[PDB]
Amino acid sequence: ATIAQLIRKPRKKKKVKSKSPALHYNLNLLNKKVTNVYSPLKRGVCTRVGTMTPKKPNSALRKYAKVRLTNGFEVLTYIPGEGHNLQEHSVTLLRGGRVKDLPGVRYHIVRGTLDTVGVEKRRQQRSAYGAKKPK
Amino acid sequence: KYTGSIFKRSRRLGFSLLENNKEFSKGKKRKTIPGQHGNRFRSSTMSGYAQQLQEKQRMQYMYGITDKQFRRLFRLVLKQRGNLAVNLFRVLESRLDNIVYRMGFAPTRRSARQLVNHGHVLLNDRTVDTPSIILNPGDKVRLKAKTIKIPIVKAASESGVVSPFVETNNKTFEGTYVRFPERSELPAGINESYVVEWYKRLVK
Amino acid sequence: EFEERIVKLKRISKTTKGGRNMRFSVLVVVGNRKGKIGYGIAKALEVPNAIKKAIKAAHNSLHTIEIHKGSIYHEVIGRSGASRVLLKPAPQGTGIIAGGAIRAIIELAGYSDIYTKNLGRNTPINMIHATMDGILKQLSPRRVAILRNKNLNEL
Amino acid sequence: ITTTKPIKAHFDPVADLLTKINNARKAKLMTVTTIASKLKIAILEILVKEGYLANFQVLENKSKTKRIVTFNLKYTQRRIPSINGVKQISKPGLRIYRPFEKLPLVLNGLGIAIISTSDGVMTDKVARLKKIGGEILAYVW
RNA sequence: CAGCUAGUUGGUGGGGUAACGGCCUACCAAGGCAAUGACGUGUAGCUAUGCUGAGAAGUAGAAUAGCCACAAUGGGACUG
RNA sequence: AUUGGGCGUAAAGCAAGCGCAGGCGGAUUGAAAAGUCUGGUGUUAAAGGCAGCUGCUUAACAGUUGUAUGCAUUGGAAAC
RNA sequence: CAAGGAUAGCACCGGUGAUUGGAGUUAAGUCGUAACAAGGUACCCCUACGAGAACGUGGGGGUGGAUCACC
RNA sequence: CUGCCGAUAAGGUCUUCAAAA
Ligand SMILES: [Mg+2]
Ligand SMILES: [Mg+2]
Ligand SMILES: [Mg+2]
Ligand SMILES: [Mg+2]
Ligand SMILES: [Mg+2]
Ligand SMILES: [Mg+2]
Ligand SMILES: [Mg+2]
Ligand SMILES: [Mg+2]
Ligand SMILES: [Mg+2]
Ligand SMILES: [Mg+2]
Ligand SMILES: [Mg+2]
Ligand SMILES: [Mg+2]
Ligand SMILES: [Mg+2]
Ligand SMILES: [Mg+2]
Ligand SMILES: [Mg+2]
Ligand SMILES: [Mg+2]
Ligand SMILES: [Mg+2]
Ligand SMILES: [Mg+2]
Ligand SMILES: [Mg+2]
Ligand SMILES: [Mg+2]
Ligand SMILES: [Mg+2]
Ligand SMILES: [Mg+2]
Ligand SMILES: [Mg+2]
Ligand SMILES: [Mg+2]
Repeated sequence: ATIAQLIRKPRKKKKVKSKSPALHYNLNLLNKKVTNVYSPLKRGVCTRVGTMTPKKPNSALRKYAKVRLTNGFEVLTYIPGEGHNLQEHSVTLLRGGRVKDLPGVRYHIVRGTLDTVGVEKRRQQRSAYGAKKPK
Repeated sequence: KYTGSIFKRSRRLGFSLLENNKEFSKGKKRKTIPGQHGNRFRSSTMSGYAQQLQEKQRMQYMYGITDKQFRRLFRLVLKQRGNLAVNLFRVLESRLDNIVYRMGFAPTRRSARQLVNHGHVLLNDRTVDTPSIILNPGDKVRLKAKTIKIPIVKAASESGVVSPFVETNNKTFEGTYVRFPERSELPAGINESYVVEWYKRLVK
Repeated sequence: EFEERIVKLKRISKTTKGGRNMRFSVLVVVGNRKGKIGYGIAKALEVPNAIKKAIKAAHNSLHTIEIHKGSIYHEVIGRSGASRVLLKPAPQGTGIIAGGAIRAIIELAGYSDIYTKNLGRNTPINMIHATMDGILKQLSPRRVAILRNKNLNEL
Repeated sequence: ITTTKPIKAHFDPVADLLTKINNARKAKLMTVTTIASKLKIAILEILVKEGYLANFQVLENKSKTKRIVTFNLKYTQRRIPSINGVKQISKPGLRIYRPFEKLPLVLNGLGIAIISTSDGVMTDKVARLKKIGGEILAYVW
């Protein structure tokens, strides 16, 4: 605009928001305060398994899950794989992501880590799904 | 740490290790890209990225280098004075294992690496244990001794076929070298200068 | 040896009473790598005929380019529509640091060392247009001598 | 020398002249007039020594209260000017003060930069020679 | 987040502090700061520097190094 | 988007005016020297940054010498 | 002199809450057909009232309106 | 010369390519 105008009211930068907000909240429990500390991936416990329908082009039945994380945020997380051992009550170790078919899902469950089983009958891209090398 | 199928990568690009031993072979005289999908159309018009990466592999497969080593050497040579297009060619050709094969004391380049790794070589006044030392023209890289009697010295002692940039001085095995290699001794297998700009994008 | 390199192959189409008339358009840059370069854009039902006509048009319009020590003498901004391309002198050794349409024009002209930046749009026609306007407005240090009544550029 | 028209000028003395030269170049006009100030006279004197304009004459009234400079541009035989583009540095508001180390070189010395350090307006080359810098009025190339 | 500040502003004599000082005291006054952002809220140890950027600068204040602050929480003092 | 963007039809000219503080501002002369420019001195801890070299089989790394930035003071320049 | 304790009323901030308001997102739900052509009553802006709903009408304002036309 | 005149389930192809003769 003009030098005089910018000296009075400087240039305020637009902000930046994350894509996986629920993974950066830590509850201390001893004081019951939530701080914003970034963490790559977080552990949670599922509450409700089921199916959802993709947006428009896609047509299928995708398995979602309502997992409550160590914090106090409830997020619907897609189970990336063919077949699950979730039994409404289980523990899962969520990661980042964003499935485009289901609106609202922005997290993925890391497969084959804790209570959740690996994805057997897979020889391609195993390192991501978690299957022991056939050897 | 290297590939065990040098024929496959040499046959695709088209250029061998400069004697065509891996291209002539004893069978089928194959000059097609390997795999079932070798005899197809859509041959030319590789994008600049495509041809640069294929060519970049050619340079770093001719000498047995890992790309990370390449980034290190490029970062070293890049900053100095100016258009250093005469230095990095000498630097890339200054590898100790490269000079020993060009010394004429090994049947193949990577076989020379094994002899280097096994300690059968001495530098000017010290020994060699790592096949990555950067040499400078003037060092009497005298050959070892306990290796002149091994059942493989025959082709090794036939160094009469040698490039002019190395004054091997056989028998006495003085093993010196000078007169840095011109582009003539670096044949058209890899002769280009826009790989520097490719690494300029990838390496600061 | 006027080499030629396709810089873009778009797929334009009009609509008729049922169906879509589809014709390919090519943007070829022809250059002798000594100071002569032209551009030609042509449309045809098939790629071969389009390429022939585009090269013919490009060869019909060849401009003259001056090089100083292999690089560009002075910084210049080429403007064409909403595309603005910045050209900068470079020391002998950097190489062509250009990319895309700008890189093709500079290589085909003869220039070696060159700093470039597309400050505007990413439409190939405007990038080539901007590069050529910037290169054509360049002033030699002898034309200004006739103008300034100096001593052949001498301080 | 007589005129018939009123002579006006802008309050900013560098860009006033800059508009006159650029408009005259753009409109193919040759002779223009404006009111005279010592800075504008000085920038025009170094300008005519470097050869961008042909003549530059400042005039005064018969009462000694007003002075107006009427300058003409140096066109070649084919009627294309010698000036190509003008751009001002020490804009109003933001005064440009540069030491010697950041003294600009316009088009690798092809153009001239006007710098009034301590002895009136002064060219970039002689500023480098004296190794002293200061106010930079405008870029002319 | 538009008023805030009553030892807050100043003088006097005295006391106290390694030292100057409303640091403290008795008296005399009503000032001081504030739209060029006081005050309030939220946040945070600061810096040399680390990563990034052609540059202007953006970003974190790893390690280590300077300064400050703290030693379960909140106060007081001895020795020196 | 200071360097480095825009506001007719794409986001963006307040419905218009009187207007204090702020920003900008005709020509000439004199002085001062606050900006501006320059010389000398002090300082800007060390490590890190960049250059050269040495030492580890070369490197990574370590050491080594060089390498600015700003502030204050003093002496001049007088074009804005 | 004074940490702390008890009593007392203001100030700021957070969580939760029966019930309720709208909002977004959703392959193939129901009632109309308001807008894009003169969209079949030209459209749009402000405003007041009214109606299942899009919206209708009154007042002012615009062409970012079609047709029309002139030798 | 101005009656009346409302609606139309979802997702979808089709350009393979100029290296050249
Ligand atoms: Mg029809
Ligand atoms: Mg007092
Ligand atoms: Mg940048
Ligand atoms: Mg630290
Ligand atoms: Mg720490
Ligand atoms: Mg914009
Ligand atoms: Mg608008
Ligand atoms: Mg208006
Ligand atoms: Mg308006
Ligand atoms: Mg007025
Ligand atoms: Mg005023
Ligand atoms: Mg004035
Ligand atoms: Mg230091
Ligand atoms: Mg070190
Ligand atoms: Mg219906
Ligand atoms: Mg309708
Ligand atoms: Mg109707
Ligand atoms: Mg209607
Ligand atoms: Mg009803
Ligand atoms: Mg009604
Ligand atoms: Mg109405
Ligand atoms: Mg109306
Ligand atoms: Mg009106
Ligand atoms: Mg009817």
